[PDB]
Amino acid sequence: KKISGGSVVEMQGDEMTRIIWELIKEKLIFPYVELDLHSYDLGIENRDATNDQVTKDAAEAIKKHNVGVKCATITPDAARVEEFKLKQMWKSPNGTIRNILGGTVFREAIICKNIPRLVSGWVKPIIIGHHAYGATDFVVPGPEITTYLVGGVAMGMYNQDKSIEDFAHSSFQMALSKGWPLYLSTKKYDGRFKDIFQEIYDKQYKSQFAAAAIWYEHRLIDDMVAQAMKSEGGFIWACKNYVAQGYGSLGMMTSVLVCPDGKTVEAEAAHGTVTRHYRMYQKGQETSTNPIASIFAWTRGLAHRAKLDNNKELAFFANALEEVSIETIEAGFMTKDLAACIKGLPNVQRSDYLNTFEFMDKLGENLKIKLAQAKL
Amino acid sequence: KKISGGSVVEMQGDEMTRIIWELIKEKLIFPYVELDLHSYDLGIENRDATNDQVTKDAAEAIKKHNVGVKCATITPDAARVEEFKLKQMWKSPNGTIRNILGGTVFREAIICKNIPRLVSGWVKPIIIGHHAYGATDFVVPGPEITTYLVGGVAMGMYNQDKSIEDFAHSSFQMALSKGWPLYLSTKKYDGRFKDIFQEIYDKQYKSQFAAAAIWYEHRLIDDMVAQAMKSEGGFIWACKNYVAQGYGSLGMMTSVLVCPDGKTVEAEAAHGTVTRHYRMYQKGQETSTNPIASIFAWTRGLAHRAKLDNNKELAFFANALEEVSIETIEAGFMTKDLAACIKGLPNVQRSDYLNTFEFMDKLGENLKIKLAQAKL
Ligand SMILES: *OP(=O)(O)O[C@@H]1[C@H](O)[C@@H](COP(=O)(O)OP(=O)(O)OC[C@H]2O[C@@H](N3C=CCC(C(N)=O)=C3)[C@H](O)[C@@H]2O)O[C@H]1n1cnc2c(N)ncnc21
Ligand SMILES: *OP(=O)(O)O[C@@H]1[C@H](O)[C@@H](COP(=O)(O)OP(=O)(O)OC[C@H]2O[C@@H](N3C=CCC(C(N)=O)=C3)[C@H](O)[C@@H]2O)O[C@H]1n1cnc2c(N)ncnc21
Ligand SMILES: O=C(O)C[C@H]1CCN(c2ccc(C(=O)N[C@@H]3[C@@H]4C[C@@H]5C[C@H]3C[C@@](O)(C5)C4)c(SC3CCCCC3)n2)C1
Ligand SMILES: O=C(O)C[C@H]1CCN(c2ccc(C(=O)N[C@@H]3[C@@H]4C[C@@H]5C[C@H]3C[C@@](O)(C5)C4)c(SC3CCCCC3)n2)C1
Repeated sequence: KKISGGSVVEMQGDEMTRIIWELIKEKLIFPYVELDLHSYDLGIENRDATNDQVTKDAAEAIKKHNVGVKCATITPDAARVEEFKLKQMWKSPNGTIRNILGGTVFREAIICKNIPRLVSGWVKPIIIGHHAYGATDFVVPGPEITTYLVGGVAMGMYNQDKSIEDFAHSSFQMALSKGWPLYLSTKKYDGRFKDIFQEIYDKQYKSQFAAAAIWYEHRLIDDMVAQAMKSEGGFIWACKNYVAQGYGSLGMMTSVLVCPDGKTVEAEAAHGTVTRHYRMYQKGQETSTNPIASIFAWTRGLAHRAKLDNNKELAFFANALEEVSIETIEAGFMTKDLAACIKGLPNVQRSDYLNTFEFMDKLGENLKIKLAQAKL
Repeated sequence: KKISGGSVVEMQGDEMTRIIWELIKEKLIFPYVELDLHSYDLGIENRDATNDQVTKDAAEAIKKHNVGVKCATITPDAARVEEFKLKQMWKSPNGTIRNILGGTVFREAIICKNIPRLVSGWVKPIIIGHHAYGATDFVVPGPEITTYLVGGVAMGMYNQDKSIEDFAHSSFQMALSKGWPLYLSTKKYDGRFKDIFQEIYDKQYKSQFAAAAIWYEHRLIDDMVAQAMKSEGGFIWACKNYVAQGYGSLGMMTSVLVCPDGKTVEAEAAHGTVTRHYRMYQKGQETSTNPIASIFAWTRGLAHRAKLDNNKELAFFANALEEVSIETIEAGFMTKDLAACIKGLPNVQRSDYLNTFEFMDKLGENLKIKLAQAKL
């Protein structure tokens, strides 16, 4: 009999990540877990038909059930307005959900031994989160802020303390959850971030970090980058300042929005819908899309659900699926992007990787085997 | 007979870098070059005695003679106010000179084959410059900028176009001088930097870069860092945003303030006075201070002087001194910081490095040999 999963808020996406989403739901989750799934179709067509209301409804559902799992959606531009005949250029769903829930988005890459990383010395995962908004910029033609005194360009921003307290609480809750030490990086206004972090830490998180064998320290980003390059990793990085690019493969990058209460979490893939692979999929050409980010979104969601419900079966299942993914990649079975991470894209042959459906089938067989091995 | 050097503005410093400054002047420069040296003693005692006027006078002298060579000075704090009984906590001389002259400071590390760098893939020098100021920050107790609308913390900044044009001109003049491609990194207000750089480039620097076999491109800093880590180097990096730390040894780091006109240049060591080594020097203990940054400040100053005067002898001499330094370090003779860069500080023995005066004597012998080898 399947595990009793619980209440999970599902958010369906677009294009290739939508295909991968249904594949993961049918091959890795539903055959073994029975969920109270609150499905919200965040497709661009459904978003346009409901005037982007389904995104608000889904965010409220995450606020109610404390667990959300999101697929990659389309942030529309003008070309997207033409492609789907949209009634408007809708806002980013991630920004709407992040604004309704609050908290902080944390990104982490999945580590495999045979997949080279940006720095060889890195051994343990490095989780990175940034302070979101939730600032006025105008141009001065020719020759104050209230009252202080400030052609060219003038911009003035205001940041409430509530956002600093939410960022601090989210960082501390994340560090307590993962069990890694927390480091804050900054660069007069920045003098308040350090004092608020230190006060909330000393008053509400000192004995918790001490019991968790972790700690919190403050750094300058100039020191944080250099020290991070010459370290083994294994830490949470709260970055200040005011997607990704080329720091590894995007199929291994995962994202988790964490609310300051420490109970509401949204997991999703850090990459996008992977549009090019979807264009090759529509014409019927062979694709090789990496499903690790979405799978780990599901396993992070089920993991936090198990933590909230104290469901040991669900936690063991999510951890088991993560282990199946990492072990499958380490055994030599991977998509084309990882083989390109190993041998380099020019030297990549067809025998060096599996396509999308072959890799999903491999993960299905290996997950079935590992779950069958749990016979005590 | 000595070379006719020309007019050079000298700025004497403090403590260990002052000792090294006199050593370099007596061992590597004066025996071979006859300079119209406009010496300005920027010592903390002389700065305090003249109410920091000697810094202004020196900066004006650099503005007149287009060439400046500066030693490391002391930026005083409270402890420095007590140490020298200062009449005031004087401002940074580098900021005063940089404000009087304008331009942009560019930092570059000296490369040696046996001295490991932060990334193994780096082969060619990476020069990095930032946009200086030359912004109001206040606290809001409880519940606009003119007129646009903006407890907490509020800050408002204003940046004229003249600073953007000076930063652009200085970056283009630097890229033309060194012969490396220029890359600008940014992150609404930032939309003007790109347009000003592109306009000044297309109207005043296109055929110059084309003739110099270089080019200019715009990047996002998120892409600039990742792409820079997976490149061989050899470029100028104009960084926007709004000393060093641990990106190598500070004894190999050099700084050059470049005015937008492309004719006025100030060279100095990127590191500070190295106070600890001076404390070991006062007690009579053996020290091992790296003189490469100050030597390369002198050779950069003499190099720009030779370029302004079309003095081929002076340029050949400065380049010869740089070659003597790099070749001497590559031959196995170095200070303790470089030996620590090789074998690691715990595994560093006394036989792995030379002290300060031994290294200066070695550079004297090798420079004498190379200059004697120039017998055609
Ligand atoms: O072919 P190759 O592997 O070189 O290139 C692929 C892929 O094309 C590229 C990035 O694709 P991407 O979807 O990550 O980003 P992009 O296509 O520019 O944006 C497309 C689409 O995604 C929406 N986003 C963006 C970010 C997150 C997000 C969300 N809702 O959470 C939505 C944008 O709005 C836009 O409409 O890199 C290669 N790539 C990326 N990921 C890959 C995987 N998993 N497997 C293989 N290659 C992958
Ligand atoms: O002993 P070890 O090699 O580990 O440490 C030395 C040195 O102590 C340390 C940095 O010394 P520093 O002078 O670079 O920076 P610091 O001592 O913190 O500041 C001292 C003094 O310098 C003035 N500055 C600062 C920056 C530039 C500057 C200027 N006017 O241009 C002035 C400050 O105001 C302050 O009063 O790192 C090691 N180190 C640095 N440089 C070394 C060399 N050349 N050789 C060997 N070790 C060196
Ligand atoms: O030539 C050498 O071998 C030594 C040089 C090479 C690199 N270097 C410095 C010297 C100084 C710096 C440096 O100051 N980095 C800062 C920049 C870039 C980012 C990190 C820091 C804060 C920030 O706000 C963002 C501004 C750097 S940044 C480095 C570039 C390469 C990729 C990682 C980030 N690099 C000194
Ligand atoms: O776990 C892995 O193997 C993949 C992770 C590890 C590193 N990583 C990312 C993923 C994303 C980023 C990243 O977004 N870097 C930006 C930060 C830090 C600085 C560079 C960029 C602009 C900036 O303003 C300054 C803000 C980074 S920064 C990197 C950290 C390590 C030293 C060099 C600079 N790193 C993805």
